[PDB]
Amino acid sequence: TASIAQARKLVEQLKMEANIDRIKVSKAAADLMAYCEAHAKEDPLLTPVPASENPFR
Amino acid sequence: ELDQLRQEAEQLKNQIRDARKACADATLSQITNNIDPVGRIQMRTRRTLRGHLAKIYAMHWGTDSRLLVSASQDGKLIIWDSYTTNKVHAIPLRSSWVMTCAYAPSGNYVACGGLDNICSIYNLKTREGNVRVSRELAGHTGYLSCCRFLDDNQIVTSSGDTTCALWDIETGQQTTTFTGHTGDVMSLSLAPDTRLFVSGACDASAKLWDVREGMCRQTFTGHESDINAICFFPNGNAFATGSDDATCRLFDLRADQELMTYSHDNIICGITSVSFSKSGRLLLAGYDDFNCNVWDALKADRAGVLAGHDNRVSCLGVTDDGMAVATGSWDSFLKIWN
Amino acid sequence: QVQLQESGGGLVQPGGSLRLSCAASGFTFSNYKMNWVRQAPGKGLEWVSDISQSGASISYTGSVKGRFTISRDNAKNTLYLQMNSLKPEDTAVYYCARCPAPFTRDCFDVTSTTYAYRGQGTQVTV
Amino acid sequence: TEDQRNEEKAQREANKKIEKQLQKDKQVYRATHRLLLLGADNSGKSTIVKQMRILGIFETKFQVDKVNFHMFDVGGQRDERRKWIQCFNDVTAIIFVVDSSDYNRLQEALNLFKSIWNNRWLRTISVILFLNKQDLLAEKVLAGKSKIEDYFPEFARYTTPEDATPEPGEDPRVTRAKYFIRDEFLRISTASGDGRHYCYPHFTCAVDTENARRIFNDCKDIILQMNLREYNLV
Amino acid sequence: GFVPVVYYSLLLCLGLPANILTVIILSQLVARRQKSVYNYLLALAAADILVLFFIVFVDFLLEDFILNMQMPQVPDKIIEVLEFSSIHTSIWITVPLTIDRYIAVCHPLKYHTVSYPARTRKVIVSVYITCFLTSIPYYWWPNIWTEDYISTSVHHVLIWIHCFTVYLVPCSIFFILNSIIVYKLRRKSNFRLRGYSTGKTTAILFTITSIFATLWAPRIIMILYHLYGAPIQNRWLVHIMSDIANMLALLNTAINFFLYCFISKRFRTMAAATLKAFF
Ligand SMILES: Nc1nc2c(ncn2[C@@H]2O[C@H](COP(=O)(O)OP(=O)(O)O)[C@@H](O)[C@H]2O)c(=O)[nH]1
Ligand SMILES: C[C@H](NC(=O)CNC(=O)c1cccc(Cl)c1)c1ccccc1
Ligand SMILES: [Mg+2]
Repeated sequence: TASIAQARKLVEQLKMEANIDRIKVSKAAADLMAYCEAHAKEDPLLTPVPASENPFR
Repeated sequence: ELDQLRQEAEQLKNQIRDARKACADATLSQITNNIDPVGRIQMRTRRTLRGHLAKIYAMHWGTDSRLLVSASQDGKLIIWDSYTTNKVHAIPLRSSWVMTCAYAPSGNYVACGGLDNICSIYNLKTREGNVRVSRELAGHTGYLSCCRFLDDNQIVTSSGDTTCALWDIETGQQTTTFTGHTGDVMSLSLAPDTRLFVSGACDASAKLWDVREGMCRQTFTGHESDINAICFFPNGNAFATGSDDATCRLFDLRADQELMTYSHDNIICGITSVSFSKSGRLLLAGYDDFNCNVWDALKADRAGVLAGHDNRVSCLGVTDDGMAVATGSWDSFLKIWN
Repeated sequence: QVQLQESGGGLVQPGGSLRLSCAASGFTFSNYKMNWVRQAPGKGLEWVSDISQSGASISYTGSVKGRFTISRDNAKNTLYLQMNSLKPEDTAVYYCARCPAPFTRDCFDVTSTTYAYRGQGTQVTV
Repeated sequence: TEDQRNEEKAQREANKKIEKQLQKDKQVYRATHRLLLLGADNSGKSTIVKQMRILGIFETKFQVDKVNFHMFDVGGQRDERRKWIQCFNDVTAIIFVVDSSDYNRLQEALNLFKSIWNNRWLRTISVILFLNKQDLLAEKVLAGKSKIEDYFPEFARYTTPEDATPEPGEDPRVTRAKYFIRDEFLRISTASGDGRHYCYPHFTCAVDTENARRIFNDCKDIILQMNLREYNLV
Repeated sequence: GFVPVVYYSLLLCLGLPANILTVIILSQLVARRQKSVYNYLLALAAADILVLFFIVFVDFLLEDFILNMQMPQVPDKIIEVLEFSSIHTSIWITVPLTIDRYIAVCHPLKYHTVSYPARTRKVIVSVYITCFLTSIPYYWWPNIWTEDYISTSVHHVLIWIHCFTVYLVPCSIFFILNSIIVYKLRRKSNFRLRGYSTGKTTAILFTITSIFATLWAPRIIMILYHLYGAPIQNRWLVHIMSDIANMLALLNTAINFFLYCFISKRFRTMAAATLKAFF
């Protein structure tokens, strides 16, 4: 009974996972690149920070 | 009947694999070879935070990027002040053993956990001026792993009984149970939409949960050993994992596929904590080899190593505004790196 | 994904020989240390024999010393366990266990609860 | 700028207060020596710690020779402990209470000890061995019905160690089997471990009035070796 | 024969770079604040820096080669006080490390109860303070030989106090603590698999104490014989012996490094890693 219930839960979860709209991955990578390059200026780590606005020195 | 169930489960699994193969087409590395490398990012220590007594397991940055809280095996819930290197408060825990820390974005509450199966809740702004136990959330059996504040009144918290409980401090009752993992879940992170989170268990799998309906929307797989590091990308459509097999993956929620592996042969010990930066070219991850490094999330290249640590690194947190990153290792030290 | 499928095993009277194979996938076979776990009916879980990365660190449980033989094929991602001269008591179920952590010599897989990285097992009856 | 001035002054005042409190907590944290209990499911952990209390986690505090120890009886968890056992790395020693009569789980006990010694973060801490249930072992060896030679065929091809020190009221058979168990653990103990951490077996029973002294001796030796290695005296 | 010329430059080139390297390595240790003996080693290295630099360079190059024409009122008797402060500082930093080793070896369970970094700073600054305080009475230190000496009443008491504070107490307490450590580690039964354990620690302790005693005996004996007796005052036997004995004190100050810091293999591995760190 326990094994049957576990198998039923597993198959229903996997079938719920199957019924998911998939997305072609290269445009996801393009979105990642666009977001990353759009926030490169604001990142204090990528662009070294001047000592005046840097509060850690 | 069991044989038929196994056969149809395998059929569904290979159907999912075929769908993943059909939706692969091209790899990220081939199309991202034209991006300029970050290069070496030479980073020193700014101010060292030495106030802890034993190993440090968890830390969480506050929303203001001013004050943050950290864990220690002594039973302390010290809250630090970043710019001025000051102790704003000190919360003595009843249970010496702690494994998780969260800072409520409202700035008035701090959480903790540990082996006692109690995810104790503490308040900060009080009339008497002394901290105290707000509510002793109880109901788990396994050891408590990670906690974060969904809002000012609810917390989602991961334990060692393979069950994740979402709570309500006002009522002290488990609102929802997320029972879909086989092994013990280690770490879950908060997406900016504050409605989704990913839970990674010791079965080398990450399963995505939705806060409202409380069901496993999807799962992610591809690691070889137990995973104990997680963080959402700021956009909310990516998350990187650090396992014990010295590999960091990057699964995308929308496509449900592994992207790339962050690894190199000379690394033989696994990642413990990860923290995405504010943009994306910076990916930080601790290591057992007495040091912490930063990976380039778009080019599979290491960029600098935050050396200077003894024992093991177990926690990692970048400020919300990206001013700096604090890494705490087992030497009871917190260091601020720009 | 990490899968461990066991092969072989049938109803054999005391004596004779059996061939048991483990089908491994989703992980690197060479570095990980691997062992087998037994399950006596009405009893708990235990360990059979382990082979390290080199293959020269063979050790045996007290129950079987000259009776059993463990071997592996790293190229084909297969781990082998040679049976001969069986006994009625060895009527267990053989799970293809593996220690999780790469490049080490420690693992706690004698757990009764369902550990992640071991298979569904094959029944062997004497 | 006055507001920033007084805010900084307030934070500095809070720092001096918190540092005073944390130094006060420093004085006691290192004073308490952490200990950890591990073993078989029915291995005698809770009842031994309860017995010595008179002198989730079932913690305990006790005072012996003006120095305080902390014993941990972790039982509110699952049977999987691959992961939370790492939290006990900065712990003085591990107590290993093992069943001595029921030989069926002795192989699991061997495996458990072998896993503890060779773990890649427990190699620094020493292990203390308790062979509990000695009265049961003595009683059931005298009966002889269990046939200890079945579970270990090499048990017979063995003799008492020359350095055996039996209690005068004991029996050659029970002592010979019992030192067999000790030596068969220690062959695992010696096979790995390059002088960093040492195993010390102590023959102890559940209700004993001198159990604390053995813990004191073992922890003293472990800290002595660690501290001498910490200097150059090695 | 230019024996000081050929020896002291070698002593500088052997000690000063090594001790500077050790100071820069040991200051930057992250675990340095965790446990007490490493802060003590930093104190001893700094004391070595002061004694080596000040005495060897300043005194035993300037006033022996291109100086001693300086006015002696303020300078000579301030720099001499500084040199004596350096000697006493070296000895009195070597000592509390010995008491720490004794407490840490004989009472392992109470070690962190009795010793912790907070008391380390107090006891490490107190020795510097008391040395600088007790060095200012050495302003009226006797000028050896010269045109005249005169056994002034302050000279003999100064000599006796210096002897007691540099050898008589430190050597005796080194002896006592090392002997007790050896006694309890030899009479008490150790582990069976520790055959090459008691021999090594016994050998290192006895060699440390014996080398210190033997290298600091000659100066004390010579100065005491100068205070007492009726010296023949021959240029050879009283001055060459004095200079070779005073050379032995600087030999001991230089070799205390190889005695303490060099033996530990852990120090060696960071030294090996950091030798190529610059390149
Ligand atoms: N008669 C007897 N009983 C013992 C001995 N050692 C342990 N026990 C039993 O074991 C119990 C104490 O061990 P316990 O802490 O409860 O083991 P655990 O709860 O399974 O972890 C007692 O109830 C005793 O009955 C022994 O030496 N003699
Ligand atoms: C600077 C000082 N140098 C000295 O103290 C020189 N004094 C003597 O040699 C002397 C000899 C006999 C009797 C008397 Cl009273 C004095 C010194 C310091 C360290 C090592 C060596 C020397
Ligand atoms: Mg119990």
